[PDB]
Order: sequence, then C-alpha cells, then structure tokens
Amino acid sequence: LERAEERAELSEGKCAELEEELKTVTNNLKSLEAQAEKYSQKEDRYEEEIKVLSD
Amino acid sequence: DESERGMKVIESRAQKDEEKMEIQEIQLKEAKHIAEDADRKYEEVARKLVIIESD
Repeated sequence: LERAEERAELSEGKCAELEEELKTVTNNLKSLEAQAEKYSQKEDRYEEEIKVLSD
Repeated sequence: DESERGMKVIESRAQKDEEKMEIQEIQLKEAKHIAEDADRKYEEVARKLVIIESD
C-alpha cells in the first residue's frame, strides 16, 4: 500500500511534473509557433512585398 | 477385594478420566475460544490486509 500509494504519488508526482514539462514545452511551442508564425507572417509580408516588388 | 479394588482403581481412573474430560472440556471451550480469538485476530489483521489491500 505504501508502494501502491508511493506509486500513486510517484506516478501522480511525475505526471504532475510532466504537466509542468508539458505546459513548459506547450508554452515554448506556442512561443516558437507564435515566433514561427510571426515569421510566417513576415514571410507573407515580404511575399506580398516580393510580389509587389517582383511585379 | 478385586471388584472393590477394581471399583476403586476404576473410580480413580474414572476420576482421572472425568477430570481429563472436564479439563479437556473446559480447555476445549477455551481452545475453541482461542480458535475464535485466533480466527478473530486473524480476521482483524486479514481484514486490515483486505482494507489495506483494497486501498
């Protein structure tokens, strides 16, 4: 029981650590996605400007 | 003398057997009560095992 409970605590502890690691990578993903998206938006602004200047 | 000695030997034996009867009967009730208690303590600890096991 102490082990089953330890495992409840360990697996809960670890799943909570993973919730924090997950939120961390999710937030880093959101940051990188937002960053990549800001860049994709800049790429689009340039593409629009590339089309404008290419034309 | 042989039937009287016999009667006395037998009364002695009958008494030894009567006491053993009552001794074993009283002690049987106690042995049964120990079995009830032995089973009772078993159940208390086994039940804890079940409760702890259920937990």
